Amino acid sequence: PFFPPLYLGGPEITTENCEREPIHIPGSIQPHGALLTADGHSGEVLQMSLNAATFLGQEPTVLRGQTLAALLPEQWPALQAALPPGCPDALQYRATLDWPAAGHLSLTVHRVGELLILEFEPTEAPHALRNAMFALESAPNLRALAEVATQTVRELTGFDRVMLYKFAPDATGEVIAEARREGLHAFLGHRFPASDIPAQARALYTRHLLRLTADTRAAAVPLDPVLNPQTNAPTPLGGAVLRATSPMHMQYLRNMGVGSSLSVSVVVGGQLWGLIACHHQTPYVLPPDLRTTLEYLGRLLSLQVQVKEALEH
Amino acid sequence: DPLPFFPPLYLGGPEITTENCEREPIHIPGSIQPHGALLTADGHSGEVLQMSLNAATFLGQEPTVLRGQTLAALLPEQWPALQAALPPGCPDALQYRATLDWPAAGHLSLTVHRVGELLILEFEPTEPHALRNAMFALESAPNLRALAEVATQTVRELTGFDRVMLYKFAPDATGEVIAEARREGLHAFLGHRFPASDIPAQARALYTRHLLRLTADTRAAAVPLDPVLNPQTNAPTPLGGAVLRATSPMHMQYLRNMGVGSSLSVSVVVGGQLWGLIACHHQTPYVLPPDLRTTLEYLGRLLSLQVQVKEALEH
Ligand SMILES: *C/C=C1/C(=C/c2[nH]c(/C=C3[NH+]=C(/C=C4\NC(=O)C(C=C)=C4C)C(C)=C\3CCC(=O)O)c(CCC(=O)O)c2C)NC(=O)[C@H]1C
Ligand SMILES: *C/C=C1/C(=C/c2[nH]c(/C=C3[NH+]=C(/C=C4\NC(=O)C(C=C)=C4C)C(C)=C\3CCC(=O)O)c(CCC(=O)O)c2C)NC(=O)[C@H]1C
Repeated sequence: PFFPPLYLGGPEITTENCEREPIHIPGSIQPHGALLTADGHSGEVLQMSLNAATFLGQEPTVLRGQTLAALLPEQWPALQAALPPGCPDALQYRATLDWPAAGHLSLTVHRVGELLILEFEPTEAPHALRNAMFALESAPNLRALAEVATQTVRELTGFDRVMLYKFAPDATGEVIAEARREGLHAFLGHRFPASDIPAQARALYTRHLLRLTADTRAAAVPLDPVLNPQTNAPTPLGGAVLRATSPMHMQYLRNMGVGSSLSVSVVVGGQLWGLIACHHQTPYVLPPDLRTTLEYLGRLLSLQVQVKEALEH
Repeated sequence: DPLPFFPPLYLGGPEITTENCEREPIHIPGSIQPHGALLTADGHSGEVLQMSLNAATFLGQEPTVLRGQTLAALLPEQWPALQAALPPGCPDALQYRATLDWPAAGHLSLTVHRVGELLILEFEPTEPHALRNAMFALESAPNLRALAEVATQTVRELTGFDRVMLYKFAPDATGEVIAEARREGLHAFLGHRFPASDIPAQARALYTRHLLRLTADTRAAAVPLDPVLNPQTNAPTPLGGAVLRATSPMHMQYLRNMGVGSSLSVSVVVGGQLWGLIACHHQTPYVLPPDLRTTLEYLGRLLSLQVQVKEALEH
């Protein structure tokens, strides 16, 4: 099972109880964006991130009463249709708001039971994706496919180090390709134990396919209230990209000298086959539209991995 | 009975009838559709060899000036990028795309691929979260039918086509419409089946390799390449990879009988075989710009993956 989270007086995590940390319910978010939760029917804002005032430019209490209908007039009917009751928590709807306080915000929404989870992040506003897609497809074998994928992602993102990390049958890991800035250690061909990505994280990653930590030294921002009013229980934030990262993981990134990190799932036959893995030596918020490109690439790689593995077997 | 290609018409090949269908050489028509222009160039020197007859009017230069310059001089910013992206020996399926600002012609989309020692250059005029939203909706579709319906409706919304269908292949190459989204007033084709000679065998071979093809005007006359044969080989120029390549006169007559002015389609390739087609009809001529066509290419790949996934959930 899982331990209770800290804020419900659960035990603090060690290297003895890795598999029992409730990574999906930390009740907080990374501070480069803002999150609201809201009732599926009324559009009533139930929780907000204590930083919401910044991004939204709204007097704190104003929000926690108001309705999405009021708050987002053009958007609220779209949400209603895009995310019908009973849909999966994996389904997401996005829009760009030209919002008074902040030039442009990206809005990402999904639904968990009766709750809508809304994420706001700064945003903005060519052929590299089309060119990459054809390059992946003409790679003659799995090895070359791995090389093209990591190089392509590095070129699109500027990440110092981009790896393709593959999963063995006992969840043991291997770096099979890597493109990196001059003057980093080379991790190509190294293997890592099966606890370095624990059992509960490998399930979330079969389902939600992108996650990132934009700054491995930044403090999480609590949800207020922390518990969902509807349930008097923790909000599942597993589908949220601004979800706060486990403190056990941020400690590991700093021991490596990493300031920013991102990864995309490669899912084949309903199982987690590998990850496109990205390091950055300093903090780095990749904007939503560039993340989308890596989400597409994740699907394309999932297709090509199967194609390529079939022409060996 | 499978039979090897006839020589094309311009090399004295016989004209094509319901009797000799499977033997037309569709990949070497020696002409293109008139809404874009095409050049061929030597893959090492960049010497310009062939051009479509309409090239002067897209590129704003006399044919003889064009032919007198290398791509290094014509495309100084793109020539080195081309050479890196399309190395000798690469497959004919690999494409490189760029946008050019051309003086006379506005923004042109440039699409390049390599066939042996020949570079093929296609030029066409070019012009929010709909794709991302569609990707997630496709993945959340509960079964094959719902996937097919979401896919057809999405493509129709993105493109404005009169009719968008998911065409599915049977083992005998007979086909069937398993879903469609159509303009009000059109007669449904949902659930109709059609014989195996409605897409002959040399065309199914080609659609496993090149994944998107189109006819913007089913009454427009093709534009010849000049000269018609590749001067490197004194042989036909393979335009299998070229989306601007002219369409077989056989197939353009069928569309006119159907009252279609414009057609487009994307392959769904599963396990190395042609699983089906995302097919779009329009009653009048209709050019879909290159960047919108890219969205359909991406959806073709997504749908190939999701079809595998939905079918595996089915035994
Ligand atoms: C006792 C618990 C420990 C633990 C927990 C933990 N780890 C993750 C996630 C990841 N761990 C990864 C491991 C590696 N990263 C690398 O760069 C390399 C090799 C060069 C390895 C072997 C990776 C890649 C992830 C993915 C996450 C990401 O994209 O940033 C979590 C999950 C956190 C979450 O927010 O869901 C947890 C709880 N890691 C340990 O090493 C032990 C001590
Ligand atoms: C003896 C020659 C014939 C012939 C030739 C032919 N057909 C194609 C390609 C296609 N034919 C299609 C047939 C259909 N169109 C529809 O709308 C429906 C049903 C709703 C069917 C069954 C289709 C879909 C294609 C693919 C391309 C497209 O969608 O437009 C070719 C290939 C052309 C080329 O690659 O240049 C050829 C030569 N078809 C016949 O029926 C006989 C008379």
